[PDB]
Amino acid sequence: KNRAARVRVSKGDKPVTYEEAHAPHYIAHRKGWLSLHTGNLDGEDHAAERTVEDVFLRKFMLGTFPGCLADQLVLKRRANQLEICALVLRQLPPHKFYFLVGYSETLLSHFYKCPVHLHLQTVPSKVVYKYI
Amino acid sequence: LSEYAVRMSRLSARLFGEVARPTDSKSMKVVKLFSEQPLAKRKETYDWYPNHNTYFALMGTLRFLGLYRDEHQDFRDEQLRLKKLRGKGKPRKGEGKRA
Amino acid sequence: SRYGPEYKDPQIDKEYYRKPLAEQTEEEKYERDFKKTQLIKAAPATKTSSVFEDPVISKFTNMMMKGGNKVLARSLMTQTLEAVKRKQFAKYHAASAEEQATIERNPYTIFHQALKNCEPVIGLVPILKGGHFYQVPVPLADRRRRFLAMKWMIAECREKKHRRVLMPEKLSQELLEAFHNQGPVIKRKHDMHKMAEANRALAHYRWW
Amino acid sequence: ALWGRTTLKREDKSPIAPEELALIHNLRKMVKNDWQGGAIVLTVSQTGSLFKPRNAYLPQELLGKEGFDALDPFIPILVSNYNPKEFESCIQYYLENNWLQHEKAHTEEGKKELLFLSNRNPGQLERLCAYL
Amino acid sequence: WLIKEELEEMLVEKLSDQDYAQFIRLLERLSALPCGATEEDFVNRFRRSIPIQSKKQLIEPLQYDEQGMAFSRGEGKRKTAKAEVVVYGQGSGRIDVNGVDYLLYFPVTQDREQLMFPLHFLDRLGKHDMTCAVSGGGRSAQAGAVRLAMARALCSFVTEDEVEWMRQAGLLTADPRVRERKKPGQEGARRKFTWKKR
Amino acid sequence: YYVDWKMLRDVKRRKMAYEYADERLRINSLRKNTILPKDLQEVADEEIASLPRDSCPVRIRNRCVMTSRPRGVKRRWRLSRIVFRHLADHGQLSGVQRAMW
RNA sequence: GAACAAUAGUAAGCACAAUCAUAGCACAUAAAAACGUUAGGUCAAGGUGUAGCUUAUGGGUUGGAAAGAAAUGGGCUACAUUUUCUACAUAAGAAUAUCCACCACACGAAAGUUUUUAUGAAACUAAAAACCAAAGGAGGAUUUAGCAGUAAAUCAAGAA
Ligand SMILES: [Mg+2]
Ligand SMILES: [Mg+2]
Ligand SMILES: [Mg+2]
Ligand SMILES: [Mg+2]
Ligand SMILES: [Mg+2]
Ligand SMILES: [Mg+2]
Ligand SMILES: [Mg+2]
Ligand SMILES: [Mg+2]
Ligand SMILES: [Mg+2]
Ligand SMILES: [Mg+2]
Ligand SMILES: [Mg+2]
Ligand SMILES: [Mg+2]
Ligand SMILES: [Mg+2]
Ligand SMILES: [Mg+2]
Ligand SMILES: [Mg+2]
Ligand SMILES: [Mg+2]
Repeated sequence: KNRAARVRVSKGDKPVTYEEAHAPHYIAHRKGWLSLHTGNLDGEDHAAERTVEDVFLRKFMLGTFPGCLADQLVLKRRANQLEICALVLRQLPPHKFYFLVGYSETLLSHFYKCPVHLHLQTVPSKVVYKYI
Repeated sequence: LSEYAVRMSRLSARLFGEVARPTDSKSMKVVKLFSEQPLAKRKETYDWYPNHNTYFALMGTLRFLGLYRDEHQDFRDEQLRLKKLRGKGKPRKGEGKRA
Repeated sequence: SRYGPEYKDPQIDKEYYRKPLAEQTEEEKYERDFKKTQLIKAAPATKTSSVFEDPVISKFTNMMMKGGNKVLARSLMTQTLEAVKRKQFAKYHAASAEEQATIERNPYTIFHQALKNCEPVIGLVPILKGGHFYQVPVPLADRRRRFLAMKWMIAECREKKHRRVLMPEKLSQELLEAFHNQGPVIKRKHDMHKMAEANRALAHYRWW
Repeated sequence: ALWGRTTLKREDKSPIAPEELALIHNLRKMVKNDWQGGAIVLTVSQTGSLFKPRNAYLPQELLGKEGFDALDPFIPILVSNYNPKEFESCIQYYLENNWLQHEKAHTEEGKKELLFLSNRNPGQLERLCAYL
Repeated sequence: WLIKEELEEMLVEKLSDQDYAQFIRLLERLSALPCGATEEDFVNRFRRSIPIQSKKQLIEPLQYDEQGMAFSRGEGKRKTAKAEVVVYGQGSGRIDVNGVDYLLYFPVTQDREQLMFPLHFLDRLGKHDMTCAVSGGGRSAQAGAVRLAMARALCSFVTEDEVEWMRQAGLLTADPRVRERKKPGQEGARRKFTWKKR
Repeated sequence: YYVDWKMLRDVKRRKMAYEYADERLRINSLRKNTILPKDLQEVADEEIASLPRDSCPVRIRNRCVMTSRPRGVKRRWRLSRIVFRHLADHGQLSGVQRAMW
């Protein structure tokens, strides 16, 4: 049985995001790519760099906004700037959200030496595609 | 092959800036060596790794400044606390064997 | 099976399509063929509308072919037909008017007749009964028999020739010897027939 | 074969010129047109050649620079395929010897087919009528 | 008749196979009697019409070019080989493939016979003059390609009935058979690595 | 921390090998040449075999960058086969997808 | 816990199915394939529970890791004539274990010996020459694969 990136069937109560309900063989068919950048195209360079950068961003964001991250991150890279886009549960007061927006954007901008944008979309509770 | 052809060729090399005088197959390697970027100098090589020290250090500090939250390190901690409580800890250096 | 079961085999015969007006049931039949909006498999490269191609010669060609070489096997067949031809033209001019009326010079008819003579009547299948394997006389289908003939020809004229000797030579020899019934191939056919008489009692074990 | 390249080799494995051959060196002198009372009728070939491509039938290609330059003004006679009459005559000659043993070779059909498959080339036609 | 799916959509209700069967059988009983007007109208909700069934080909309009009369075009594709064939009705029999004679380009008898097939089939064997461009594949694949293309080109010159004949000889259909992809963990796209029982 | 001591070793190796690249090149120029006399080349030989042993490039290993796996690496992402699959199967590798054909 | 001329079963969900891919259909192939089964495989991908080491079961440097009594699996090349060599696309020329008195000698050398070359700080590694030309003459019991562009044979490219 393939197990990769799967959410197994429970007794039938389990809430499952649109993302988690689709096994890897559905990529580019039904669900799309959680990142976008030029690097993996035919004649292009520095794929490796962008991969590591990506991994660090998911980890970092997950730790910077504890408990409030709804679904996995979306990373768009365009002409030297990265727009991070996130689905966020409403947990914190908007004070904490703006504090973390600014803190993050500046921090990562100085880390990766490129302009970083952060776009928060706010959601009452984890959007539910299936079971439940 | 003629003398005319060889004079022409010599002129072609001298002009386009390739090797003028006749060389061995074995010696041309020298030119190759300076034409290129030596392997250990390519960014794909010396820059291969991310600096793991900077990532680990920076995110550690940012944890202590209470910005970043590391659940892995937290897990490690709580496990360890419960382990020293149960009585099996890490021996202070030098103590364990002989005692 | 890049063709669905929907696809019918093509009919290559030109004579069939050229002269329709005299047959009612067949007019109705190929009417139902095309008008059924019936799909047709694309006519294979081997088969042609050629007035010159004998499906038996082509089968034999194929059974001779090792690896992917049609070119080489079609060569050997062509050369063999030419060799039988010239062997009989040799036997014709050194003969007298009577034997010039008797002797066959068509290599095609010689091929066919030599196969008809070499095809077995009856055959043997092993049957397990009471923990023993008995060899039992079995009637054979037509196709099985033709196959046995061709395969026996080729097996012999591959196996038993001296390494100096070329294939079209040995094959033309055995074709002509099987034409007259004295070939080793025919001896094989008889060995089968005799093994089938020796066991005739066991013909009861066959349940079909 | 006189001015071409040679396959034969010394024990040194080093190839030898056609000049190096006594037979060729002397057979070259016979073509030089220095003499009276004689005529030299030559044929430039493919089928037996060396180092020439299979599709080259033309005199200067087969003879090369050495060949054509040392061959002097000569008469370039072209040999082509059977025309309709030549062809029909050859077929009739085969039928007279009853060398076409195929039942349907006496039809007009058989002639159209042999004409097409052989392109009424003599050697090709012989090959096609040999196994027929 | 409607499919079960359609009926199921018309009642806004799930159905069973035996259900659908029952109903259809009943409509059959109905139509097998004298049909009233309201009855005909009734059973005709449950009709659908299957769309056009004709397999007749689409004849290429014949073409007249630069004072030259009657040339037709066709394009075959077989197995990595593409072939474009232009045929002239006004010419004598010969065939030029990639600028050379067809006896030179197709040394093998079998391929020449393949090229011969459609002409010999229509008895056009002396009457037409063709130029070809064939690329890719091997020799036999190219012969096949030109075969198909030639066949498709000669449909302009012939009668509508002989077109049906060529189709029924399998002259006009592309050959779908193509190389299968090798599969990982096997050897040959079918051939398996040797299997050891013990 | 690099994930493993081995990785550490490798980092050092790449540093040293970067540092001495110029010396190594300049000397192996002499060494690889037929034109110069053999007497220069034997001295140059001892010269380059004098250099620290961890400065020579053949001693480098391309290792998985996250997981430190020594082989089963795909050069383009500098990733172990396992980690590569783990990222691609969550769709975090842009333009990578399972292959059907 | 079914019987359709129907007798107690409705059921959402997941699988199958359908769709998607292989650049048009179709077919094929690919992909997919739940719940579980084998305490199946992997603490040496990484991470980890429990238990262990801590001037060592940790971290470095230098050099070594041999080898073939024997048994065996999977491959490669063969044992030749549907062959071998050369030219060359598929019509050629020659060779052809036997000739004969005498050697010499066919197919097979991928193996070894010598000399070179590539890569490398390091040649033991790979490649090309020349020499050498052995076993092998189509294989016991028993066994593997393949349903069509498949098997078979031939060619090429890539990953590291
Ligand atoms: Mg195969
Ligand atoms: Mg570790
Ligand atoms: Mg290495
Ligand atoms: Mg249910
Ligand atoms: Mg599709
Ligand atoms: Mg399907
Ligand atoms: Mg599968
Ligand atoms: Mg499915
Ligand atoms: Mg176990
Ligand atoms: Mg184990
Ligand atoms: Mg561990
Ligand atoms: Mg072994
Ligand atoms: Mg294996
Ligand atoms: Mg030999
Ligand atoms: Mg060989
Ligand atoms: Mg060296």
